[PDB]
Amino acid sequence: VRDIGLRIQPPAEKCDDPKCPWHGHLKIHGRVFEGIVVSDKPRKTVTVERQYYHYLKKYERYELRRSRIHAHNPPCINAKVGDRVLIAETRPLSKTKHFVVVAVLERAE
Amino acid sequence: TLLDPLANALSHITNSERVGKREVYIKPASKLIGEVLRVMQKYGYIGEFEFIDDGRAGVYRVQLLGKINKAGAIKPRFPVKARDYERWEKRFLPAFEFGILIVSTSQGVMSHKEAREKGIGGRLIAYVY
Amino acid sequence: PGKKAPNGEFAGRKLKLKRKKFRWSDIRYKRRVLRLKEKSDPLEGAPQARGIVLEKIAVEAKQPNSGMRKAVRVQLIKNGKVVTAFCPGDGAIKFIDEHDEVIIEGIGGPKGGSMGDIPGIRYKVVKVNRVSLKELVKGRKEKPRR
Amino acid sequence: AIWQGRSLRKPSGGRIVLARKKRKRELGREPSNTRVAEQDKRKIIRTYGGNKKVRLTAAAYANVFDKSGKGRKVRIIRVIENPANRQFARRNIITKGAIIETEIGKAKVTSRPGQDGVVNAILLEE
Amino acid sequence: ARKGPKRHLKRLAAPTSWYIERKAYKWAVRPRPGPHNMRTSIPLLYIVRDYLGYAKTAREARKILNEGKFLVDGRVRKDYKFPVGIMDVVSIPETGEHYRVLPNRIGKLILHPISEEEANIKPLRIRNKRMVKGAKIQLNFHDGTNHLIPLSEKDNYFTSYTVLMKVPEREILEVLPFEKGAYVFVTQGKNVARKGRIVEIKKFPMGWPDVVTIEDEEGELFDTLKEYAFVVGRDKPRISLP
RNA sequence: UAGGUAGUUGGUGGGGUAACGGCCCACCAAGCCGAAGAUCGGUACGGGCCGUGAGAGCGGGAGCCCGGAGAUGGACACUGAGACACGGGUCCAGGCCCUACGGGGCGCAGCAGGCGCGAAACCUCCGCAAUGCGGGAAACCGCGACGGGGGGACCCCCAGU
Ligand SMILES: [Mg+2]
Ligand SMILES: [Mg+2]
Ligand SMILES: [Mg+2]
Ligand SMILES: [Zn+2]
Repeated sequence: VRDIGLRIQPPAEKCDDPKCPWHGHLKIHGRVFEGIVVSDKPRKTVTVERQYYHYLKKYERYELRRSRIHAHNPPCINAKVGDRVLIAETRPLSKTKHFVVVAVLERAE
Repeated sequence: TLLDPLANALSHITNSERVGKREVYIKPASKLIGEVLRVMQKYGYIGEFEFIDDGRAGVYRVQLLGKINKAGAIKPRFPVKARDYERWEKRFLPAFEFGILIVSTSQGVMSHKEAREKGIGGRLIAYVY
Repeated sequence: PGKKAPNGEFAGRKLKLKRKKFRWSDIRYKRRVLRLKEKSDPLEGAPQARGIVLEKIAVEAKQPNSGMRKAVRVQLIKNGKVVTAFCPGDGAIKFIDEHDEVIIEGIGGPKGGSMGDIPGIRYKVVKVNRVSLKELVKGRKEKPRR
Repeated sequence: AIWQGRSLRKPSGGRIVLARKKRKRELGREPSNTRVAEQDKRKIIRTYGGNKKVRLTAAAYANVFDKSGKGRKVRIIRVIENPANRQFARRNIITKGAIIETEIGKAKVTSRPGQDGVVNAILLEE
Repeated sequence: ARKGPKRHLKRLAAPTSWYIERKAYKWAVRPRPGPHNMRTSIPLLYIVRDYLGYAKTAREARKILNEGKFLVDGRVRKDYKFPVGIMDVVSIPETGEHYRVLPNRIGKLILHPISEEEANIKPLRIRNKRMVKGAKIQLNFHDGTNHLIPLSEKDNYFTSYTVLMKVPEREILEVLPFEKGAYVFVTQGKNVARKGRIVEIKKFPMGWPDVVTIEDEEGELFDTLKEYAFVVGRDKPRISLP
């Protein structure tokens, strides 16, 4: 079984395109995040959301924050809305796609 | 509605002992409530206590000694580093060792005087003096 | 009234918003952030200014008082405005003549406004023809240009 | 004056006011449309840092290839079905996906002529 | 910093391993490109004039430089912008003294004096390894200097090893392997200039570098990065480290 | 100041670049931001830091160092490792200067000095001996950078009558 430098398990199918890190000619290098999908309307792209807490200092309380990014969605792991995904960083793929989906966790619920 | 069974207890205690009573009943009884009674006892603020079961979450009988000035809950439950205690002891207590400040450290519930001996921190839940 | 509104642990955003919302019911802050003093101020954020006097006048004092305070009309140079300025001292008005250049400061009252029984005046004369007025009033120096 | 810098419109739809001017290191050049002719012409450019770029402008031969690695320098006739642009196969513009019709069959171009200054192809099967 | 490269340097914004007085004057020397990098090396003038004191102004330090008096790594250097760096052997052959450049215990550079029969070898760490035309092996060293080895000894020279070469000639002798049991001397970081033996090596995925755990003489386990540990001898060091 | 976007968001095949990219092009779709403030207006060079307060905080970011941008306003190219170049080149707009009336030129937000504006800010000085930079095999040569003085109730420290 092939690894790419993440110590995780590959997908159970084979792809076509060359913009896939598992089966093609793409290289991943950088940050490694984790979120849940909020749309996949256009072709081969998703939108992933993650949440964190900001700590104000004058009032000493917390505050909820978000971050929405866009990721390439190779045809061997095509992710729908409402499921956890691991995403990695690589070169610019379009005007606003700079990440790629590598593994899907918890499909349905 | 009901949101905090620990605050109700501590306000009940400081309201009762201010008019001269010698026994109270802490009705909804967690085990956090019992754990804080345990450390209010070792420092000599209350007498002896027992857990009575009534079919619905149980009650607590506690006898007072008339030995406390004020008790209450530190509500928002701020966290503290193991070297930043005096900043809070100067805000709640009246002199440089007057009374205890109860801390919910990762090894149970204890007063800040025993947290500084191990050098740990946690959430502040209450204070008695 | 209850306790106080957002005393939660994860309610930082609403607490900051309530403060920023009610800070605008102030007057020292709204007036400092919107910059309302400039845009309506004949001197334009200066401590002093210079003008050329048009006519000499006399004002009546307040109610529990009596007497006439002497003043002049100054026509500024950086703007072109016309203000009313007060000549402090015993016999000073006999040293101010028309077609003279005068220097102008504030009069130092509450909030920057006016002071005492001269209620509408808010500037005072300090220099005449590049020669201080305080001197001229008490001898000690002579007035150039006639 | 072909500036290849940033864009002037945020992904949300608001406009951007440029803060500087155009740097000389961001510019672009003209597309070198390769034609078919009876003699191939090519020029040489000096590039950023002093390098060079050979630039083909008219095409005569093809360098067609095979499955056993056997090339042959044969000349081309015309282009058919360039998927890049809709009206290239008519004007005989060779870009990179072009289907070249050599004198020994068909072939598909696998090199960039305007960048290398050669035409290479694989012997397309029927 | 607009149209081209920088050419001057300020006393305020100088590298903080130099032993210079930062308020006495305005300009410092902009070091020429050369062997080591800029956070681990020092121009050649600040050794002739400030450290050793053989000159008082620069005009009389640039007169003894271009007379063939200073021998940095066995060879004569003449310009005042040459960078001198870690594990170099500066040597004045007329007066008869030798030195070694090393990092301090707080991070600055010194001139620890060494013997004469030891002023002849220099340690070198292996940074990379590649294959060049003719199928040979090129070893790239820690101060950007190279060496070629056949394709039959590609089994003795993995990276992070250490090689001991005669200075003005560069003939290899006595490679030192990297493993558990060897003697290391730290170069940068927060454990600067501490010695010891190796206990462990730990590896991480996805880009991050790996760490090394060390044990010194009195007995204390600390750790550093793996490429900060400079292997100098196995079980007993070879360099007269201070 | 409630809706904004139509190369705008994405895909397939390409051109161009030192290089990835709707950065440009030919086709196929209908995506993309937004009451957790999008869009449009207002003001503003960003930071290390600085003033004030017992602290929580409130106010400022001229001078020293580090990044960005500009050379009367707007467009554009040649040479080079690097520029679309403050003391290098074209064109337009807006000022001024020399001319034998045919033609030529110039733009101190470099250092002193001048006018105008204003309540508001200095000498048309001496030197390459020191720190550094460019050139040279080297001794050296140049530098209003830097170094030395002149003018001024600029801020601190130590004294006199
Ligand atoms: Mg593409
Ligand atoms: Mg501005
Ligand atoms: Mg002044
Ligand atoms: Zn795949």
